[PDB]
Amino acid sequence: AAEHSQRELDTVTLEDIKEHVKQLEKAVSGKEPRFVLRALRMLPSTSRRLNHYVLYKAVQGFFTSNNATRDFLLPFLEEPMDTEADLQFRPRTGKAASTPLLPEVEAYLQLLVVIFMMNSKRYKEAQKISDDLMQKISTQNRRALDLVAAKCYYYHARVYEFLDKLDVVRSFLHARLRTATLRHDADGQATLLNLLLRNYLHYSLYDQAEKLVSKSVFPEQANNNEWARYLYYTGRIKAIQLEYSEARRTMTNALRKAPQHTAVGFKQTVHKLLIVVELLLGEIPDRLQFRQPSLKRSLMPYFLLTQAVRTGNLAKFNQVLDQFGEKFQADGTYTLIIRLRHNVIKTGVRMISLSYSRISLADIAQKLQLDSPEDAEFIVAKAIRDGVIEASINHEKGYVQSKEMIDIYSTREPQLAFHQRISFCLDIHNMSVKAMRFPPKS
Amino acid sequence: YLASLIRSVVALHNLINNKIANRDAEKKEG
Amino acid sequence: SGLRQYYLSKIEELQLIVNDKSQNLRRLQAQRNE
Amino acid sequence: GLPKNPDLRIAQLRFLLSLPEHRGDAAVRDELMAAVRDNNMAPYYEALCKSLDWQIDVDLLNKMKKANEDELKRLDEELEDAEKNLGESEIRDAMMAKAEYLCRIGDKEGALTAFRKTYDKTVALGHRLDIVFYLLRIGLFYMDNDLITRNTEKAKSLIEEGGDWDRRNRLKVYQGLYCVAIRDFKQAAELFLDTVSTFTSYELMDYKTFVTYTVYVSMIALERPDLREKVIKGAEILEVLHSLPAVRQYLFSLYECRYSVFFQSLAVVEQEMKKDWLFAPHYRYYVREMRIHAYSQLLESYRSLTLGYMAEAFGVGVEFIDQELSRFIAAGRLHCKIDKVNEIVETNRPDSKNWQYQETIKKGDLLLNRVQKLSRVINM
Amino acid sequence: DKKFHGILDQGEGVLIIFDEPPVDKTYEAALETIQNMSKVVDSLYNKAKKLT
Amino acid sequence: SQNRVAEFHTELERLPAKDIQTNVYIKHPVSLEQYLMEGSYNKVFLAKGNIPAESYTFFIDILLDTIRDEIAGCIEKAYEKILFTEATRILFFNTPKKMTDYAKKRGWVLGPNNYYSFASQQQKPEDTTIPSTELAKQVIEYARQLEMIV
Amino acid sequence: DDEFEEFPAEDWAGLDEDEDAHVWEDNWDDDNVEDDFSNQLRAELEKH
Repeated sequence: AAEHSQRELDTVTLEDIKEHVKQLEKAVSGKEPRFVLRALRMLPSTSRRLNHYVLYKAVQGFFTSNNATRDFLLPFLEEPMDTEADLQFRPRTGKAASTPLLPEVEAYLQLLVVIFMMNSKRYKEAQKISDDLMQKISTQNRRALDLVAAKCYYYHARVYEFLDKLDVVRSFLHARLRTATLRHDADGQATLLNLLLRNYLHYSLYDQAEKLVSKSVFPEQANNNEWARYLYYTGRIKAIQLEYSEARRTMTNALRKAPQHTAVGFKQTVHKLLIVVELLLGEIPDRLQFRQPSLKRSLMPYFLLTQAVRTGNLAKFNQVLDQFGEKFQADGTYTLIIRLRHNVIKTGVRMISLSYSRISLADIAQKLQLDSPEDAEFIVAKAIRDGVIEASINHEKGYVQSKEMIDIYSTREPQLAFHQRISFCLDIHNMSVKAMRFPPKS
Repeated sequence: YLASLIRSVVALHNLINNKIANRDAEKKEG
Repeated sequence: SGLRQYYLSKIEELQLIVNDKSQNLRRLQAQRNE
Repeated sequence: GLPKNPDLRIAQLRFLLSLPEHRGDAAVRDELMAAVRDNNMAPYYEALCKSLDWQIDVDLLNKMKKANEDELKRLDEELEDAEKNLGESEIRDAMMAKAEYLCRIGDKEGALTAFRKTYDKTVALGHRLDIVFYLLRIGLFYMDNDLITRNTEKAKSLIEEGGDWDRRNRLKVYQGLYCVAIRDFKQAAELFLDTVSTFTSYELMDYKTFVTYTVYVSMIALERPDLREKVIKGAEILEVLHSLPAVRQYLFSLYECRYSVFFQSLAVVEQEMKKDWLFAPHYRYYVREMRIHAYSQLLESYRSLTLGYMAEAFGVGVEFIDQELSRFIAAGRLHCKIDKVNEIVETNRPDSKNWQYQETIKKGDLLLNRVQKLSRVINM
Repeated sequence: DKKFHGILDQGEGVLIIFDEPPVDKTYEAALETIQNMSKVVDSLYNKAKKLT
Repeated sequence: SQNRVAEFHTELERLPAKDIQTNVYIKHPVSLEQYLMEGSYNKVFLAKGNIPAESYTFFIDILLDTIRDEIAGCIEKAYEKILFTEATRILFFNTPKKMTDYAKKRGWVLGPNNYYSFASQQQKPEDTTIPSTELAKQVIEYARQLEMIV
Repeated sequence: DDEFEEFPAEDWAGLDEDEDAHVWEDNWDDDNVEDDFSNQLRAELEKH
């Protein structure tokens, strides 16, 4: 009974694909490369709803000319099971059928096929088709073709990562990134930089990742998703190194820029890293994020870790670490947690500084459960130099005195903040006025 | 700054309206 | 075959610039007509 | 003006028994057993034994099930007689009686289904609201949060469609009790104050208990001016409090800044709230918030203060006040800093201009984030 | 009760008396406008669904 | 020892997890780094005695010199007018005069005995000149963007 | 949409039922285990 529903679903999917290729052709004809992004938008939904009949009919109807790619593609696809009501979907008519299809359209269809092959647990042929597509893209040179090649790069890297051959694709990615940078392609630059950072971080080549980040300038006109990926990876690098403040800033920006509804796993990962880096810095993460339905069960070990850090107790911390030791390793924060396990006292010193305007070193030792006040003095001096606490020590009497709070308003800082925001708003208005189209003269 | 924010929101509103109009016109012509 | 890639690169850059300029000019012309 | 069904004192007694301290309360056990004996609650007795690991007095339960079956068959026969000939009215009353007895015996699901069928047949708005109130009271008795929320929304929709203001005020009291349950003390105090002069829901609690609850919620939700104009200067509240020396002392200690007496009153109120079933979940949050409120009230009129003076005012030691102030300043509640070398409590209340600038930065950053996201999404 | 604008300095046995413009009435209006325009941007978000 | 904690952790990340918690040769640098972060400099100053292999002895000395320098920097940035129960006691100098050469090397005023003001004032920059040309330029840019045809 | 397939969603192997699921406000200080402020005040009065 569901066969008829599947067939009508396939027909509507074919209509959607035809609309997509029409949009690509319109983009190429009108010299408006950004149009192809409209078709590329529905890539996840189309991948979800793809089927054998859909792919076979699409390729047959869209590869009348240049049948070499049909020869390379069809064998991977499965023949329809004795189809008798075939309508012989023929989108290209007469002159259109005779003429060779466009490079962007061929790339899009190849991309659909590789995505389907990947979704199915058959990665070898996915890699083969991907390599063929990449050869085609390298041979060609166009703008809309580059826009499609961005997603092609993403899925090529994905299939190789599934294969566990991420290292070999590194040189391929570097070469393509160089070509894109020479050709001034922001989308390709962003996608390739994100994929390269992922490659490095997979094998823990943090020095290489840092060098590439320092020497490459991320495109400003990049999609919010690419910005989120880049911010997350840079924050990961800075957190693995000792740049906790910058890591927290960048990763808050990444979580802010991530899509609101989807990207649940990315949100969980960024949230865990943010919790750990905040604990290292000595603050206390907000508790609202610990009860969201999506991020509820995942962050429980980190909830317990925050509990122990706040009520600093090495017994509880070690218990939590021993219990959830393996999950920290799986999620990629065990080393940072190990650092926290020894810099825990920083949080206590921060709370003491926040509460007390002037306290004795003996009292600080008593509150921090330390040994003789010499250790407390050394810890406080370390914190002051690190900038965690704005206080000055005075041993001629033997107390730590917190610095005064300066009147920020009388300073020029509000002027700078407001100027930044004014410039941002003016740029937004200018670009929103330039985005307008008046089409009747077409 | 508040005035500039108001200006930006108005510009966005105009862009959304223009895009709606163009999309509707293209659909009707098609 | 000789100095063809150089010419093609310069032409492609100029074509991108010209397309952008033409789009902007069409918007400006619409506003002027209004 | 409504039936005492389900009897919420039963829920109170069950909670008292569930509490580890009073699980051996012979008197409470006798009172609960007497109530269940009189009302013939076989499902509730079964559930209570299952939950408390109590021996089943099968001798009583036998006759009790006998009576329950007798009454149920009577009700079914009367319903059948009604539907045979009588048109409406009598049949609705029959279903109401059946469901009421089922609730009185304790069958949650049977009672809920009976009330749903009765509501489906009923068309009078008053009777519909009565059914919704019965369901809301069952949800309160069994702390069924989803049922409570759904029935509250249904009652609100009915009142919007049109209904008596008496039922409106009753719904206000019900909403207030639910708000106290889910720790929305601001709305609880608002509704209780609005209904202090229009209280007709004696089905849920006594008027003295209602005024005590209103006082408790008000002193945590209302600033000093509102507490002055509404609670302390409230004629009805004062009239009722005239018979409650403890609650009057608790309120007036805070109002008049007699802090030792206020701390004593909060100490007794903590035990009262912990024993009370509605407040028991939030019996520490309320105490902590009241302590923070008292400290902030004392500090609101002092640039500098001495820990010895604070300890004398609160009738405590210096170390206790030091711990409390440190904890609350760290949590960010009290605006002050503690100087220990010289025991001073210098106040650090923020400047309005600077607080406004920070708030503007934060809110404008959120708005600009959203505007940038919209601008980006417009083209992609 | 805000009868007079002043603060007590215990220990030193002093009473400080000052005059304060506690509020600007421009920052508050700006904040309210920011909230209202946040609502407007939410409505624009809803309206942009037609573009998709 | 060279004080490249960033590179230290970058390299520590490469090695497997079990080896950083098992191998006695990899566990000495980790312990020293952890103590340095904690600020318990005394622990390391007494733990110099224990060495997994004599090769580490060379680098322990440079680590101690660097830790002395870090203590000096922490004292300079923090604190105000010396003390810390005499500089020698906290700098772990056996002889009273051993710190004089390093005090001379650093820009320390050498006031009363074991009393070196750190001038944490940093000149206390209070002069303000109302930067006016730049603010005028910024407002003129605002006007240009408001008026120009986009 | 740009579903982040690279980052996997957390596995639902265990997926234990909610302990209490109370929805009031959470808040950090609730985690603290105090000692019956009434008893605290009694001890303070006793020790003066």
